[PDB]
Amino acid sequence: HLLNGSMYPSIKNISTVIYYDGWEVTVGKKTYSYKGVTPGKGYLIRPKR
Amino acid sequence: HLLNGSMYPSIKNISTVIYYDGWEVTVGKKTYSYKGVTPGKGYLIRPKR
Amino acid sequence: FKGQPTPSTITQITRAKISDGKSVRVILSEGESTKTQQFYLINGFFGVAMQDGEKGDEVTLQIEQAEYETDNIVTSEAFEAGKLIYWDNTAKKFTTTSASNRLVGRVTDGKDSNNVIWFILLPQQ
Amino acid sequence: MTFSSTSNLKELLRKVVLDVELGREQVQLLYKPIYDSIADSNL
Amino acid sequence: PQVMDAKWALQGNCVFLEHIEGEEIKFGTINAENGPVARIQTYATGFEY
Repeated sequence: HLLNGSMYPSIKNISTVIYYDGWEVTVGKKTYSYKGVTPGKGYLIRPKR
Repeated sequence: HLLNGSMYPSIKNISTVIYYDGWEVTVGKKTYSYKGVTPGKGYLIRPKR
Repeated sequence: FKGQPTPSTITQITRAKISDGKSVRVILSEGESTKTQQFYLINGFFGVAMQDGEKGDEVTLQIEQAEYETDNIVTSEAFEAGKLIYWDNTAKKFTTTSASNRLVGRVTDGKDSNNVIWFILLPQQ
Repeated sequence: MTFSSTSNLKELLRKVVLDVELGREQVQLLYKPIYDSIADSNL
Repeated sequence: PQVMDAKWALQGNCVFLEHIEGEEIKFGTINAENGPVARIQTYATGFEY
């Protein structure tokens, strides 16, 4: 939205965004965790090259 | 409405709002009041799970 | 489950046995290295390093306590059938001198012409 | 019988090349709109 | 395969240095560019009940 009446345009060429939150499981006594994307941080990725 | 050019948009994904104001009744020397929503407060509710 | 509508509690069903225990993985220090299908004493575990580790990699020592064909003997010592067999890690060779050397098995077939001995592998005592 | 025994003998193991983009950028003549060319072998 | 072998290619190098009339020309060179190496691992899991 036009913050202070300053029309900011939509970013383009970003075909899709993805959301990889963390995963976890406590199998037996040991805890095994697949780390997710940190909050805030992100990764702009070039696809399948 | 536009405020100093700041075209704030309407917030969506709000199916319905409710105003639970209190309900007061005086029984004899004692007054019993179901307190409503306190003024200047609000609660977002995920429905019926 | 995150964001579930209601609280809940979970209970863990403990079970001690986790793996068959035939093969243990160890990590190789600076002076250690492994070739495929050869006996190595690493981190107090003796057995067949089933892969090549060089250094830093984790390698599979296979400790099924079966009969193994190993040679690599100190040929000066005569390995009779039935003798107890020790690993000398200083020389990285089998022996029967014992002393401070680790015990690793018991010989089934004695020292033949090719210095080839078949021996049963003792547990990781 | 471990597969690690046959690791070194690369000839026995099937060979497949990891397809990837290898090369170098093509250079281009940027100057040409700016400059006006006069060609004469006798200069 | 367990490990996928790398690609290979060849390129040349020359510079076109400024040539004094008496200059002796400086030769070029070639070089090889090799692709990367990828390997496939094994994962496994189970139970004992």
